[PDB]
Amino acid sequence: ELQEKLIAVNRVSKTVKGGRIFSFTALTVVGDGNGRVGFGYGKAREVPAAIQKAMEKARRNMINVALNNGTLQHPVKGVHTGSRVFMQPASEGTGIIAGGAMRAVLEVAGVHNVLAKAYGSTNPINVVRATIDGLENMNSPEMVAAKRGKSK
Amino acid sequence: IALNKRARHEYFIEEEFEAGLALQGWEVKSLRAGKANISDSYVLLRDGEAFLFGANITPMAVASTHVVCDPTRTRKLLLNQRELDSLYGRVNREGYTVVALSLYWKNAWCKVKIGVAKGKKQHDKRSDIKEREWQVDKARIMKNAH
Amino acid sequence: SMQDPIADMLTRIRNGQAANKAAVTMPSSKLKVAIANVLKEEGFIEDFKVEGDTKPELELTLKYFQGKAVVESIQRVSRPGLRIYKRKDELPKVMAGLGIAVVSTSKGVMTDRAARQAGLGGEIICYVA
Amino acid sequence: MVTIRLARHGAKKRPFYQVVVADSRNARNGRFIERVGFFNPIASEKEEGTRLDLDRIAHWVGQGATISDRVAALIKEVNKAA
Amino acid sequence: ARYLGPKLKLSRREGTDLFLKSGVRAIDTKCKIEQAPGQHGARKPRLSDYGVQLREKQKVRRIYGVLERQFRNYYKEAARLKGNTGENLLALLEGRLDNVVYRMGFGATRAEARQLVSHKAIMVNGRVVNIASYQVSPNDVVSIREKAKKQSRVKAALELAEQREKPTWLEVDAGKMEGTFKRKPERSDLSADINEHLIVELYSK
Amino acid sequence: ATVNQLVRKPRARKVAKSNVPALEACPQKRGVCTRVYTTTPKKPNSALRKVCRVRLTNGFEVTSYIGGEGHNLQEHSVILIRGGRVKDLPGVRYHTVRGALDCSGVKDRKQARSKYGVKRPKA
RNA sequence: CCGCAGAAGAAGCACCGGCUAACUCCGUGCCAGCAGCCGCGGUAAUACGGAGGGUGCAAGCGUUAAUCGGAAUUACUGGGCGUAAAGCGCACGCAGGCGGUUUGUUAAGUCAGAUGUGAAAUCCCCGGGCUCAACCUGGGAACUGCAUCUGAUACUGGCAAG
RNA sequence: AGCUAGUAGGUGGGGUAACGGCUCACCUAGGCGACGAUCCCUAGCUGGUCUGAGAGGAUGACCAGCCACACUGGAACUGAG
Ligand SMILES: [Mg+2]
Ligand SMILES: [Mg+2]
Ligand SMILES: [Mg+2]
Ligand SMILES: [Mg+2]
Ligand SMILES: [Mg+2]
Ligand SMILES: [Mg+2]
Ligand SMILES: [Mg+2]
Ligand SMILES: [Mg+2]
Repeated sequence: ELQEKLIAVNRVSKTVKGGRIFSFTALTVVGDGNGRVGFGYGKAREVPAAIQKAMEKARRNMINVALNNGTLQHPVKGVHTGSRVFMQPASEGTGIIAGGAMRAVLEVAGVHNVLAKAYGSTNPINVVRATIDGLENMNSPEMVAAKRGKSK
Repeated sequence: IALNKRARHEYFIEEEFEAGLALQGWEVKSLRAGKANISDSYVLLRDGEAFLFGANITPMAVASTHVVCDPTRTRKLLLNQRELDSLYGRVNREGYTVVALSLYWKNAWCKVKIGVAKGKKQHDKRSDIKEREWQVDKARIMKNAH
Repeated sequence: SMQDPIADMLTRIRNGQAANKAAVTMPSSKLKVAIANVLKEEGFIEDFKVEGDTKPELELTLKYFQGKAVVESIQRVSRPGLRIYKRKDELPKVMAGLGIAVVSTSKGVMTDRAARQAGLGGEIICYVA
Repeated sequence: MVTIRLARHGAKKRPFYQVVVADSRNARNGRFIERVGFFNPIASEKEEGTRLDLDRIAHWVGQGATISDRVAALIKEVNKAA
Repeated sequence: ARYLGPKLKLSRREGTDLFLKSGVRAIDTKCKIEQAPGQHGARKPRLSDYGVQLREKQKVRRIYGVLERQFRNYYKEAARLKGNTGENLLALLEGRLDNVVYRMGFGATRAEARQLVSHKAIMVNGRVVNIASYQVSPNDVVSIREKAKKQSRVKAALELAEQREKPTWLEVDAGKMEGTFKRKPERSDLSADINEHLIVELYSK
Repeated sequence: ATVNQLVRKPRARKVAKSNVPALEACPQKRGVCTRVYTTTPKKPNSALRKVCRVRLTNGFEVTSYIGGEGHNLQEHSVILIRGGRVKDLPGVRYHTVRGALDCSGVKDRKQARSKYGVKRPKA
């Protein structure tokens, strides 16, 4: 029900005096399908501990979205460290087209139809953060109406 | 001089002598000129006084356009009785492995300048083995994806 | 130097929004007051007032529904270096109808929906959303 | 000379004829001026397959379009004016 | 080129209720069927992505008897048409004449229905056809010619037909070997044992 | 980046050389090997490699690697080159189609018969 | 199309360490050898050769040849110039590009309406016939273009005033 | 980075089925060119085709329209063409 899924796991090194301390880092996302998307990175000495810590971190700091019935109400562009993401409402289209490290996060967010493309360095963590920031910056028509004096 | 640059850069030669070898007319008449491929000849124990192994025959155009002359043909080293059992014992419990080094000529015989080289240890693969283990772990840990 | 008054006005508006300024003042002109009117029709700002006769000064007051600025994005389109003109029905709709692509048409200044309803076109001054 | 004739465009063993106004200096598959319609040889004689424009044919004949044997035969097959 | 060869191994490669052989000879989990227990039995490597989609495409293709190129042509036609690509694809797959015969019961298995269609044991609207790829339109009638009446082939198929449930769009009488196909199915009536949007994602890739 | 600069000099695309210039947009080329020999490889793959220098019909001499274990190739041989480069051999960017008028398949090879010329045996 | 004996007369290719769908054994032992990359192979190779077994397409499978895409890697939509490639050593200035505020007038750029035209063929949509298809064909739209006649004067611009 | 003087134009004749330096005699010394003149290399063009969501990139396989050619080159006649 919590719609949890990780994206990639990578191992790191410390290069200590006695050799190398091989640790592990994770990347997980959590959601339900009506917003409430969270992410977690997670570090540990072992892969299972790292992914558990990533899931626990994703459990908190969960930010909601103002999604339409199955997509966004407007195209959006998200920018981050070295990754740029473009989202288009893409009505019907019997599904998404997004690629790695991005299709996972929206299938977690629950939006079935969306045109998602990534320009720039394809760092999973950076593209996920860019997508989260773009979703946060996205605004709903009801919100903009109440802000601006709808009169529509 | 056919110095065998591999055996020169690794495990310097220590002992050698002079002797010919037996061969047929197909794989001959080009060693008189000098062309050959004797880089790191893998000479191992053979009942016939450690028959020459490893080194192939020169790729000179003496081919009958089917094969060069002999993709794999018997090559015999020459020793009356001095190094069969001793060579077996040295390979077993010393670390010295006899390999062919050069091809000197008495102007008639293509001499097998076999050299008894020391078995040198491999490079520390203790980083790439762990890299491969991490790669297979990454390939296996992709289970929780739907 | 001063190659575009509209771009300067947009930049001053954006800087005031960034700095949380209540009112921004500038020299005034007919095009500037027309853009101010077309923005106030959709209520992107509080109000614009032009004072003075020898040196006409226009001052615009920024709306604030909350801590976040009411206007988030504003971009000049028809810059002096490249003019933009679209057909009757080919005008752009920013954010699928959320925001206004200000357009000066044959009748005058109006928004994208007004231009589509009037069935004409012109130059796209700036996107605001 | 300007004349109305038939051009073949169908696939092998299944021909298809189009009736059209074309100058005789061109070829059968060559250029033309104005299309008049089609006459299917097999004709799939449950549905249509014979559609000519007698008004255009008459207009071009008035200007000097020489009627061809096949065009006259098709006209006699369908009707003089029906 | 209809697929031919082993079927139990083919089914156990995936592990599903795809369908079985018409005859039954101890069809159960005796010792090793699809999830073989005892000293071995690794069934699922659990591939990350696109693997389940490939498996779904393969199981769909082997159930319906269609080849990859024709299946992709059907997918392209479905995407070109309106509605949902998956349901349009399923509609074309069911409109394939062999599946119509199988679901009407004259085909004991889908392979047997294809064999009958090829051997001209089937006719549509009073006309023979020997193409298992023919698409049937709604409000039509498909009959069996008098030659196929005397087939223990067909007798066993019609006997086995009435052990299953019956569809929303087929009404068949065995007193004349004739079936009326009225409407086209939908995802609701179709078995919910596969996902269509994953297949859509795969060939849209 | 300025529009006036673009108008005064349009932004042009960078030419890209083909990895097999000696083919000149042709699937294969025919020549006879001027020499067939063996060449010492690079650092990690010290395994000996077999090459031949062959002068094609276009007047260019190129070096082509020989695949398989055991080669049915020599000098004065009418060969066929298909293209393809090996990163392990320096300055080698061609491959020989074994089984084209002067070459047989790999001896005692029962796999990749299509790729190595041998026909499928009866038994 | 109707009859005739019998399944009787008709399956191969590539791959199986990650990219990508597929695992075990035998032998060689940086040798022989595979490969697009990562990269393998120094006694235990799911990677080499063979064998067994699995996977992907199938009367077609793989290699190679050329274009685009992914390459936002010539980027106008849609890049950057302090340290990764990138601000001329500095200044003047012509052609050139752009241009402060207000009024009137021109209809040039721009916008609207209408006409002719954009050959046919081909893409597409609605249908039809070849056992459905491939293929052919009817109608329609489109071919965003071009020129002409009349209006719009907000903006850029020609002219006259500040 | 300059080219061209039958080359830019005019005055009259001839010539062309018709306009015109197409040509002749004279006069005027201009004409083209930084929006690329002149010169070098390459190239049949278009409807279209492929690849692309798009703008774009490649190309002119089949078919259709047009152009040019018929061993290389030059010239004319017949014929309405
Ligand atoms: Mg692209
Ligand atoms: Mg590009
Ligand atoms: Mg850059
Ligand atoms: Mg620098
Ligand atoms: Mg400086
Ligand atoms: Mg300098
Ligand atoms: Mg004259
Ligand atoms: Mg040419």
